[PDB]
Amino acid sequence: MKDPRDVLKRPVITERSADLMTEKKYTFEVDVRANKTEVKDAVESIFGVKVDKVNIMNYKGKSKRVGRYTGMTSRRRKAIVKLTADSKEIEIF
Amino acid sequence: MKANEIRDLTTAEIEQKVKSLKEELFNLRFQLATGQLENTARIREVRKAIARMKTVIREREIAAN
Amino acid sequence: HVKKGDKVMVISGKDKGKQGTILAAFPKKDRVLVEGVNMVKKHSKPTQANPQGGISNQEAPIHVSNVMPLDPKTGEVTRVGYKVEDGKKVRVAKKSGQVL
RNA sequence: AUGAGUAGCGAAAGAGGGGUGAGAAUCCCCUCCACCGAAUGCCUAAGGUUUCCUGAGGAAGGCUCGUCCGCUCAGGGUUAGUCGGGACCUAAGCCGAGGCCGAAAGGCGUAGGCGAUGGACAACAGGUUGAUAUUCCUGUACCACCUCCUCACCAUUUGAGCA
RNA sequence: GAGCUGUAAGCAAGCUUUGAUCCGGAGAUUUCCGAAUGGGGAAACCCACCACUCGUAAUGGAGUGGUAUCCAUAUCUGAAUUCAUAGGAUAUGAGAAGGCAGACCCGGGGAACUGAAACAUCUAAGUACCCGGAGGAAGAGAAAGCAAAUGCGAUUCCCUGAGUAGCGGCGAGCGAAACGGGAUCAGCCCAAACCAAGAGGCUUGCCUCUUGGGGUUGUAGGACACUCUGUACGGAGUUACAAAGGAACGAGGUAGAUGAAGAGGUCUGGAAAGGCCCGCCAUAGGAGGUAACAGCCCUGUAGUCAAAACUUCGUUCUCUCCUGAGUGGAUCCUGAGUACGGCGGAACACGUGAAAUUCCGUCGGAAUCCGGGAGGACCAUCUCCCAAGGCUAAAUACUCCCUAGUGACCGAUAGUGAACCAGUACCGUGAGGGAAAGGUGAAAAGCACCCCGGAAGGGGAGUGAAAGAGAUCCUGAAACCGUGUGCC
Repeated sequence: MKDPRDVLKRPVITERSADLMTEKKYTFEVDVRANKTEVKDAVESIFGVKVDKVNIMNYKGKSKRVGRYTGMTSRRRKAIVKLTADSKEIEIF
Repeated sequence: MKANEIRDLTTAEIEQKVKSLKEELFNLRFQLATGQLENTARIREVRKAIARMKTVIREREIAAN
Repeated sequence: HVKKGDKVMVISGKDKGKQGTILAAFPKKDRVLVEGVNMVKKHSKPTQANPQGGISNQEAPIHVSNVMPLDPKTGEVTRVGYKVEDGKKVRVAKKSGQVL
């Protein structure tokens, strides 16, 4: 239980994400109940690279007004990993 | 495919079977997030297959006691 | 009481007398789409195609109770009845001894 | 509906030249002029909750106008071993195993806990984006724990450690 | 048995006759909170210990199980003290405390406004409300009864008795019971008390221990004691009367199948189910749709049939369970809290009184069948009946639900507060209060194109039976606001 592919959900592709990716940093969306250590091990196992540091952050939901109804979107958790200088680059397509 | 599921032995029905489906789902979701997937029923059919495998394994385990 | 790909005959409406084949079925609303019947002149939306397009001539659905099939033998309007169970329940004609 | 195109439009200095636009007293740029300065400056509580950044908009809201906005529609944005709180401590008060009272419901209270507005406790200078920075980047540091494999002196009541 | 991927109408990407989507029976998975139970807490969150397991050397890293308090059952361990308190570890208890249907029923507390033309006694009323227990119903039960002869025979509910007898500042008012007619049926039964055997405690002795046995016990005659009886054949059918279980048939519930007969001709209409002229079906003219009003157009109706799997009753078989009668001389008669004395209550329809009857506190307090209680104070005769131990179906009450129906009930200011994303929006610190809002057309066939305009909005052209039908789009009144004009 706690397979590593359950921690990572999907990559993040913006201008900021590519700017960071220029410097061997990669941005992911992870499960809302996973701490930095499982993120580190999961990245190590899935891709086979060397990890140096991990930084994590929490996001709240947003209010939307489609039609005459109102609601809220779901929370998010974002992680930024930094590979070492010798490690290969992860082929994020 | 349920009969073919039963035919496999227990370790084969989890090892190298519920693992390949997991990794395939991972790659599929990555491709969709990037923006190039085309066919999109693959996600649903893969998830249904995984549920099938888990249910047959659990049925075996329950019947074992 | 009738399905896709059958020869029917319209018995009521502005198109009574005409006959054709079924092209689609809508079991949810009891509407059917007979070929060559109930033509409409749809004013197509602004362009949204290679030409502009604003005049078409397509078909419109008809309530299912306004059509009913043709007897294979005599060849006219005939009520329908099931249960021959020739290995499987199969529709039969009433004003004949025939099938479908 | 009448009162009636009447009362009001909520303390304060602007003028010109460009611009953009279907449209400008009211929006952008420039130059002069004016007001606060133990604040109308900066940083940051409680409380608020996306109001923050970029591109479009001209139905409703702005006591007028509007090409503009804390308004409407789409995308983005918040990085900590050292900062504040928890894997530390207790005050007033509160809860309370057994226990003592009381037609019932309940009231009080010992051992034991919870509870900051207080006590303990390791990091500083500079740079950078349209939106974060003792957190990101570059330099020099400190603190607790382990020996994965180590290294040098130095091993059993011939006592190291021990509150 | 042919299409399908919910509202939801775009849009891609897919699946199914190798039978999808869909309907019913049985299974599996089931994040976090909540009685919430490892500890804490501002419900939706933090922090642990012990066993294994993953990963490096550890940490915090990660996964799967266990760990609340109280009550019963065994154990070993026993302070002050040579014993009992207290302490551990067991399997617990599929704990049950927790919830609800704003209904029905048992018990404990228990108002006031109001009426009496004012007001204490009375009434409101053992009502409202609070607390504790339940069950599918609860409660009540087999005479120490009614009553007055000819006597009847456990309880409960309806009709009548009857607004009668009775209580009452004799006011206002409150208000029975028995007899008679019905609904269901049960003479329903069980208890060690006198006795016996045995045991095994046990100073001789005892006194519990288990068995028999005994009470369908009152006309006071049963029982203990004393003469017969057949023990298989009857009762549970497990609903009181002991209690566990199986095996076959039948009828239902949860999904379905089949099911007669007009395109009749003709007229008007955008469209016939309508008009006129003709036919058929019926154990089927109950309903709802379809471009207008349908027994013969569609889904259906009357009749017949249906179940792998769970369930509800009924019958039978298996299967368990051992008795009832005649006779008199000591002993049990199961039941010591009865009944008093105040004193309060306390219920009785009855307000302490002429008053019987029932209960609760407090002082004293029985006899034994040649006895005891009652017949509305007592008082002698007569007549009925045996308290101080238990169990018991049916006939009655009430709907949170589910299934099928029906109304000289409503028709959008009505009917539920709510026909519409309603206990919502709003208001309040909180308990709490609480709205407004239905209709295009048969079918979107929802206005290509041209012109004015920044757009909004128009004028043409088209669809349609209708465009004065064009998005709060059926009909559309009045108040209110305007344009033109005949007479002043």
